[PDB]
Amino acid sequence: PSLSKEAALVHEALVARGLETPLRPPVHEMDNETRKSLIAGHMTEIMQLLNLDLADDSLMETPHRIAKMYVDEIFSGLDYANFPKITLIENKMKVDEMVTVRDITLTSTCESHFVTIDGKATVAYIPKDSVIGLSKINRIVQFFAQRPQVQERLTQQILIALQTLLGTNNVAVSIDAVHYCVKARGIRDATSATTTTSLGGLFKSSQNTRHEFLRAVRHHN
Amino acid sequence: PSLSKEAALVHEALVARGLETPLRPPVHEMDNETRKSLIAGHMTEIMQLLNLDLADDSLMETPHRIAKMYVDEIFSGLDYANFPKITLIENKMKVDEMVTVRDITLTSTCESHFVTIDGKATVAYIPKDSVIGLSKINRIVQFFAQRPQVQERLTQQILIALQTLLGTNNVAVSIDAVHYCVKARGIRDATSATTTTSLGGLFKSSQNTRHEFLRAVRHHN
Amino acid sequence: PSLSKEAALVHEALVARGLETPLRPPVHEMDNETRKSLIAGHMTEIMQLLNLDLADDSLMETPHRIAKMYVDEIFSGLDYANFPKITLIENKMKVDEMVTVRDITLTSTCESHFVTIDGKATVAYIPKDSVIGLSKINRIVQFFAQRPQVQERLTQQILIALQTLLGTNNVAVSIDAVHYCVKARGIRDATSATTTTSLGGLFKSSQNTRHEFLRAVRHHN
Amino acid sequence: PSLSKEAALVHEALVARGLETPLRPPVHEMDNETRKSLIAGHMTEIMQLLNLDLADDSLMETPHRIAKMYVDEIFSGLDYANFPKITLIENKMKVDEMVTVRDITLTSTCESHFVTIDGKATVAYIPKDSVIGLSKINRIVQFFAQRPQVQERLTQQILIALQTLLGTNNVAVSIDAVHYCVKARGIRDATSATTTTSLGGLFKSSQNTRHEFLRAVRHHN
Amino acid sequence: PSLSKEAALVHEALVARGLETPLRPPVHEMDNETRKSLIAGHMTEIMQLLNLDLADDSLMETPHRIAKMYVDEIFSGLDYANFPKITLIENKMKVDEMVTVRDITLTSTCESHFVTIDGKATVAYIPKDSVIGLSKINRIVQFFAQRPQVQERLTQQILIALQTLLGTNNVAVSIDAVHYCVKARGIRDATSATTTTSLGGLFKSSQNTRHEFLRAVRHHN
Amino acid sequence: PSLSKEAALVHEALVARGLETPLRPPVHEMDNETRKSLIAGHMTEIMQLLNLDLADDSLMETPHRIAKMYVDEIFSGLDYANFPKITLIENKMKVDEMVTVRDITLTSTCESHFVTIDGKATVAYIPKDSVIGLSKINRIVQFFAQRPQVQERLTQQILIALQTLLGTNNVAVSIDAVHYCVKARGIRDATSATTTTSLGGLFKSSQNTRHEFLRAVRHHN
Amino acid sequence: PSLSKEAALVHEALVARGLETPLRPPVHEMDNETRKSLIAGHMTEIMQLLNLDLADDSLMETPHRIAKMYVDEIFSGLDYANFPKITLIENKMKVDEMVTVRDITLTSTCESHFVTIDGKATVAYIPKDSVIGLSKINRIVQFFAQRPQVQERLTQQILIALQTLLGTNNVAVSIDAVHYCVKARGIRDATSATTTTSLGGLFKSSQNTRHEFLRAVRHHN
Amino acid sequence: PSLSKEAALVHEALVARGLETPLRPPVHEMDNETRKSLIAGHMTEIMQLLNLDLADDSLMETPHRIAKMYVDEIFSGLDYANFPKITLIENKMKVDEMVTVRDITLTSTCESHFVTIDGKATVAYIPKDSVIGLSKINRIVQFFAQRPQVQERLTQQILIALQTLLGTNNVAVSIDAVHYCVKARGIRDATSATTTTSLGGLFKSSQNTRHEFLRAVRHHN
Ligand SMILES: Nc1nc2c(ncn2[C@@H]2O[C@H](COP(=O)(O)OP(=O)(O)OP(=O)(O)O)[C@@H](O)[C@H]2O)c(=O)[nH]1
Ligand SMILES: Nc1nc2c(ncn2[C@@H]2O[C@H](COP(=O)(O)OP(=O)(O)OP(=O)(O)O)[C@@H](O)[C@H]2O)c(=O)[nH]1
Ligand SMILES: Nc1nc2c(ncn2[C@@H]2O[C@H](COP(=O)(O)OP(=O)(O)OP(=O)(O)O)[C@@H](O)[C@H]2O)c(=O)[nH]1
Ligand SMILES: Nc1nc2c(ncn2[C@@H]2O[C@H](COP(=O)(O)OP(=O)(O)OP(=O)(O)O)[C@@H](O)[C@H]2O)c(=O)[nH]1
Ligand SMILES: Nc1nc2c(ncn2[C@@H]2O[C@H](COP(=O)(O)OP(=O)(O)OP(=O)(O)O)[C@@H](O)[C@H]2O)c(=O)[nH]1
Ligand SMILES: Nc1nc2c(ncn2[C@@H]2O[C@H](COP(=O)(O)OP(=O)(O)OP(=O)(O)O)[C@@H](O)[C@H]2O)c(=O)[nH]1
Ligand SMILES: Nc1nc2c(ncn2[C@@H]2O[C@H](COP(=O)(O)OP(=O)(O)OP(=O)(O)O)[C@@H](O)[C@H]2O)c(=O)[nH]1
Ligand SMILES: Nc1nc2c(ncn2[C@@H]2O[C@H](COP(=O)(O)OP(=O)(O)OP(=O)(O)O)[C@@H](O)[C@H]2O)c(=O)[nH]1
Repeated sequence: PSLSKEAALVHEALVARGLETPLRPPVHEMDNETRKSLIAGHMTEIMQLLNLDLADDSLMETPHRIAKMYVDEIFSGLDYANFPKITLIENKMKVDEMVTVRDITLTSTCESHFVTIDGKATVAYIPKDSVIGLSKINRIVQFFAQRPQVQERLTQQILIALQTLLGTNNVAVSIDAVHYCVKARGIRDATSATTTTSLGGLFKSSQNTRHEFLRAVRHHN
Repeated sequence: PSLSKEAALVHEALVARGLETPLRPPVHEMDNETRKSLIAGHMTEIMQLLNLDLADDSLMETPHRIAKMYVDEIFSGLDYANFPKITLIENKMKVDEMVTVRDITLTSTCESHFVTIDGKATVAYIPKDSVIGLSKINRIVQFFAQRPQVQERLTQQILIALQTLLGTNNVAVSIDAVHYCVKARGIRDATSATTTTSLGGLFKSSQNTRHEFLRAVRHHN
Repeated sequence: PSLSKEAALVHEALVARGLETPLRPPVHEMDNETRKSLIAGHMTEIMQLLNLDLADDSLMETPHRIAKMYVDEIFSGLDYANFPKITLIENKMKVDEMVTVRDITLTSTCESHFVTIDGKATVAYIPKDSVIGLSKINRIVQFFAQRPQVQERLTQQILIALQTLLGTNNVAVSIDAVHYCVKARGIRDATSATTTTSLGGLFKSSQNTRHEFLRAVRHHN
Repeated sequence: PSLSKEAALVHEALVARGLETPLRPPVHEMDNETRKSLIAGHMTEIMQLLNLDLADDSLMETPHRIAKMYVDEIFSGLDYANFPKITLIENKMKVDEMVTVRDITLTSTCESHFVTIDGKATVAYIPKDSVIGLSKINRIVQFFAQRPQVQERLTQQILIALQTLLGTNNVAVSIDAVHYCVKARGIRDATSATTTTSLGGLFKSSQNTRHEFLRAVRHHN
Repeated sequence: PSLSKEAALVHEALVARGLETPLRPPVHEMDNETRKSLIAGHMTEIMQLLNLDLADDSLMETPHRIAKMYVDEIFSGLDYANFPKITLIENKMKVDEMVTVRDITLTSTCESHFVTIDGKATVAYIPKDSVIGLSKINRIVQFFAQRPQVQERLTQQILIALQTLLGTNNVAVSIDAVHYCVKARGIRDATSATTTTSLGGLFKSSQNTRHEFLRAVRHHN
Repeated sequence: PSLSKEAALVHEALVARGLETPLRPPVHEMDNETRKSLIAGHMTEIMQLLNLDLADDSLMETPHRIAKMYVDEIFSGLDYANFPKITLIENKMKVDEMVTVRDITLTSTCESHFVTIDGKATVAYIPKDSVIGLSKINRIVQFFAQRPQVQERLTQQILIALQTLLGTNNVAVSIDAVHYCVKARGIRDATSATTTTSLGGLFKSSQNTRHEFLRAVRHHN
Repeated sequence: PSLSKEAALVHEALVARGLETPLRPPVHEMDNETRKSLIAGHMTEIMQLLNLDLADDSLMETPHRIAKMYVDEIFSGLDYANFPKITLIENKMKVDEMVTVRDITLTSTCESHFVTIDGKATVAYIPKDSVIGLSKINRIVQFFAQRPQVQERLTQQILIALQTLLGTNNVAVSIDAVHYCVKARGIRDATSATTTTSLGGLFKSSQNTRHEFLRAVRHHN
Repeated sequence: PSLSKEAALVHEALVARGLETPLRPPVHEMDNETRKSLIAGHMTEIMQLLNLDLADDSLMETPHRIAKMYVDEIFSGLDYANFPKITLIENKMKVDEMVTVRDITLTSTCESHFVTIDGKATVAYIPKDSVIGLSKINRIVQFFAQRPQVQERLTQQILIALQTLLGTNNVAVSIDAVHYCVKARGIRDATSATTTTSLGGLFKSSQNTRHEFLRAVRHHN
């Protein structure tokens, strides 16, 4: 009937470190539909200001599609009600070596221009008492990515979230991404990409562990 | 003091073919600055509906950046004042074989979701009386690309525009593109790409010519 | 309050050609939850027959996960209530060249062993009166794929469905896939893959069009 | 007339470490044929709940094929009667440098969804008194792989089994795998892969050794 | 009404280190058009000295094109009026790990022959109190690149400029490039490329930090 | 004591077809040295106009280098005194199948901006009475490339030149190139390339021969 | 006690077609050892003319090594006593489709400069009454390759020899090679390669057969 | 009127280290033309000993071509009058990090068999007081390469020459090459290549510097 234990813990953990995405507390419990109608209205206006003919079949539904996309899709991560269900199992295997999930599909939106960020994450962790379900790592990366973002902040949030859930600081996150506000606009750099890393526990502390992780990052197909 | 001879011709040709992007005639000669301020206003409202903290340094200038992007950047192609300066030379070389410009960078926006379209175009033409300046082919592709688009329409527009400018129907246009409204959202298909082609003159009529062009399309790096 | 016009038409079209997947009409309007509890019960038994310790945290929820996966996920295409919302726009562009969507992600299950089929589809069509929304092609391929399948049948169903929706026989479908019941079991062939094609209208009729499509099939990344 | 010396030793070692796959002791010495018939029965029921027409030629033998697959194929590793015949030779060569077998085909099933796990293992060991037959390394990996698994556990099992058989703790195991329960369903991440490692003896203790092994891991074709 | 605080600061810092490109102070505030007409005249003479027929439509506008290129394009970085607008945000994320922007498109001209330098830059920095906008790193690299250059000096300039702007010495710059004065002329080495690096702060001091950066350098596509 | 028979014939043939690069007849038999001194002076002026400090060691010799480059280097192809020594052998082998030389290095300069053109040529011909020395094909391509060029013209010149020298119209020339005036400036398209072809004799006439050649063109490494 | 039946027939066929490599009949039956001593002496003189210190251990044996190489190695194909032993089997399989041996290692020496030619041959034939041993095709290519060659001639020679041996004109030979007299000297083109083909029977006559062969040529690894 | 200051110093340095290629001092100041005529004669004899028909147009000029090649081409590095003109600039940039020129085209001849050596050199140095012109590094590599060589010696020679010229011991040279006397003859190993390195100053002394260099060696295209 509310946020899960994990959603709450992770959110609290992020607020405490001052890492939460700039979001304002629920000012009014207004149904999403009203938000979507409102947003669509604004988009109708913007399109009119761009002199686009909204009468055309190809543009007619765009304001509603954009509203739905903002509220229901690309920024779904802002609502913790969409936080992934987390499942863990006892580390009976007694695994004390890192588990790495590489090339995680990452789709995000840069907050400076509200434009596509296309990337891939690599997450590693040394299991302590529990082993997390592999897909949950993918879902967590994707939860934070479905928000207007700053890559540097995104990498931190995923790290903190995982540390919190796994009960260990021994987590490492790395994200490699192409920002379309850099690529298809402005400086229009067709080839560059940005890499950001957030190292936890031994990944930070131990150069041995650190470089094992870093060496593993970016392995072509 | 107005649109170039070329911009006027191309625009006319497109209107004649019913190919123009759904744009409404200049209802009011209002300076771009007011449109940008009004659009920025709407974006501000939208971000507030999304509960984003516009007081944050990273989000504070977003509404302005987006308004500037829509009006001055990604949709610059909607304004024929931005049409490329066309330069040609006499076909003294008597070239009667196609000239092909492959892998032309193409950055566009889909009009259904106002999301990134990342593509590459391949354009070929058989010189009649004139040889067009190479970069002009790239600029024309980019001119029509910088608009809310439907890839199928975009391909048509580039073909007509080039036929008009080159004074020959023997032009062929092929665009291969990734639609982020397909890739990073909805069906979320991380691998697909869409190919559209517009064949004219001999490229449509002559199977020999047609397949020479088609075979040439898509040559890895 | 029922199936959409398109879902109905497509289903009727498939039944008429005898191409429907072997599915029995709704014998009882029993809620999915009962089906899932029933299926989970069966899976509990099977696991017990395999002497697996369902008391272990890692196996405890498997019967429920499998039930959910069968009913709600991997065979969701069996229920036309899950048929994609189809959107089309007038072919005002007057496009009379084929539109190809290549490398469509295809995830299916072979009906002989209920094992993973991992593939990619390539769909082409010559627009007649309408142009279909690009993602709808991806969603249609995926609707039929989320069913116990025989690749040869799958390719036919997608073809017929598209022809029906697009109002044209000029459609071509090609699927390239790896069957894990061939790869990870039995003959254990680690390298082979199967290609199946269903050519419609001109794709069948015209060798010119046919080979243009076939030549386009399979383009590495 | 029973399990080999090796199968017995390895099984004991695994039980000792609490590493055995959740399997219950032989409650009844019932012939595989009855289990297969009962499992096939349950699959029949499931397919009927999914409304599949079992009268169809393609679906008619499915319940039998699945029962045979579970009992005799994909889970064959659960029965130590299937343990590989181990052959070793005297380390007369006095090899005191690691021997590495890379890219070992690995086909497994995740126990959470009973779906395909497609992977590759890399195994290294420093010969003490004996040199193991190369193919035995592959067969052992495949022995534990043919079971409902948790990749983290699987890696542990292979390490212990090999240490036991080789009489040395100096063994290292690394598995890279694609989980179809992640890729073709749920989060549906088409690009990620999971890497797990189990380091023993010098591979754990000696950083020089450890990194020699880690550097060697993942060498494209 | 003059240079930005940033442009001034960067220019001062470069002059202080004796790193500025050999440029003479504004001897006369003469309008660029005069320079372009003067340069165009010199180019006209040169072409005449080469016996090129400036009457030809293809050559006629060359003197004016080269003039425009030197003054307005390829050497635009010589004028700090063209320095990029820098944006930074508070490092609230508390990022204390390097941020790397790789494969930055770099287009320069060698000062020895005024011929094309085609290259790519990799820049990394450890955020201190502020996080710079990603595109700014790209624009800065390009600002200094659009000048007659010596690759060794160019790397130094970008390093110092970034250190100045970021307020940290923890910055690293690496550039890999092809010099057409080497490739398409003289020794005509079609295969060589040159790599230069400029390490600051921890990138120079800490071998751990240094090699992390160096390892990251050059990652194919 | 003058131009070779071949140099004369080729030059004549090109003038006849109106294919010669826009060059004016020797107005004065002035030694290259004074042309170099004058060009150097104009360059010194240009650099001064750009405010470059010619006192610097790195810039001091630039004017001389650029003068030496224009006169003695990059445009050496304008002087038929540099035409390659042609050697042929009797086609005693009776070869009546095309001989193709692919991936011929081609370094040229666009005449619109006097910038680098980096490309590769593919030449094929059907030997009639004589077989040409293989390197001569490379030298001829390079002869015409070392000139201010228009790619479309360059291809034409190599075709006529070779036909003349081989005494057969059965020659085909294809050039693929990157124009730095398009890549590193203006539209700044980092990915495009231009392909031009000049087909003679059977390569023009016979579609069989034509497509054998065209298929052959562009074979990666 | 002399040349094999095949060596004789092949040599005869080549002489008839005027395809033999310029070799003079055995003027004197002088033992190879004397030729080597004479050749060695000439090389000793040459090296002295080059002022090389033959006293040095690294140069002392060179004259002998070069003599041995010319006589016994690189030009062994000049002596038909080195012709490969040919083995054929009855075409009981009734194969009437081409058999293609691709990527045959080919090492030759150009006769213009006596410098390395590195290439690969592709041979196809339609079996008539016999099927030749696969390795014999490779040995034949190498027989003719081990001679001072002209690639165009070499291709002809292999074709004729094979037709003779196989008793069919339906043979096709293609050779792709890098000539070091072009690459490491003179024009010094580091990227070009030459392709020659010799098509017989149906490969020449039938465009269907001809293009099946040509399409097959050059398949990367 | 004699050898340059650099040619002298370099030659001296090599003699001091006993690294010069086995060359005898100018016994007689005889014009190259006579050497070529003498060498040509010896080659004529050799070819006659091989029974080659020098009357043939393809072989007639070979003796002259080989003479010209030995004297004027492939062994030009033996004469210091061909030493490259060296240009350096003041290290005003204060670069104290290595500058690396990778993939330098290297064409040599092995002295054991006077056969092609195809390789690539990688040179790095830490600038002390001067920065050398980039192309000079390539010209130096090629100066020493154009001699009858021993790869191990060649690598040493380039290292010493560069240290001499740059006035620093901090130079590193690495060469990767294919010897045709190994590949196309004798053992006929078609896949092997040899790698030699010469490390000076810090490249030898500092493992940090040494491994930064080694890691940089061999970067595919
Ligand atoms: N550090 C960081 N910067 C980002 C990110 N997304 C966008 N940016 C940058 O934030 C900045 C926005 O700068 P402004 O100068 O305010 O807007 P702009 O003028 O449109 O920027 P330009 O792209 O350089 O044209 C740009 O430099 C963007 O590239 C991100 O995730 N992290
Ligand atoms: N033909 C065509 N369709 C496009 C293009 N860009 C976007 N579309 C499609 O236009 C359609 C929008 O359909 P709607 O159903 O109206 O919106 P939606 O529900 O968000 O669509 P889904 O992406 O399928 O979730 C989608 O199928 C888009 O993929 C384009 O360039 N051409
Ligand atoms: N044509 C076709 N065959 C399929 C498909 N999926 C699975 N199969 C095959 O259908 C057959 C099942 O054959 P059976 O012989 O009944 O079962 P099986 O003995 O387990 O088959 P083996 O895999 O050969 O061990 C196999 O040959 C499967 O490879 C599909 O989509 N199309
Ligand atoms: N650690 C680990 N987890 C696995 C493995 N195979 C599957 N899993 C995960 O175990 C978990 C099952 O979680 P549940 O939440 O119980 O099932 P689910 O809701 O279908 O999970 P989703 O895939 O996230 O939709 C998933 O996160 C799987 O990806 C494995 O080998 N190791
Ligand atoms: N260190 C360095 N050298 C450069 C750069 N750009 C060009 N050069 C070199 O500066 C030198 C110019 O030398 P000069 O001998 O004065 O001119 P040049 O005779 O045309 O030189 P060659 O190219 O060797 O023919 C060459 O060695 C160029 O390769 C650069 O960025 N850095
Ligand atoms: N057609 C053909 N020509 C070859 C072959 N091997 C070498 N050649 C060429 O035969 C010619 C020898 O020409 P010459 O002009 O007599 O000697 P050269 O001056 O040293 O030739 P350049 O390499 O152009 O410097 C060159 O053009 C070689 O590239 C071959 O197999 N076939
Ligand atoms: N056809 C052809 N055009 C060329 C070639 N080299 C350069 N060009 C083009 O010739 C034209 C010069 O056009 P102008 O408009 O006169 O000069 P510009 O404004 O600097 O051109 P932009 O490059 O578009 O900025 C450009 O479009 C160049 O890309 C060539 O070989 N062939
Ligand atoms: N170290 C070194 N050896 C070389 C080089 N070039 C050639 N060689 C070798 O020097 C040796 C010549 O050996 P010999 O035994 O005198 O002549 P050979 O019998 O023809 O040698 P084989 O190639 O083994 O048939 C060979 O082993 C060559 O491979 C080089 O650059 N460095």
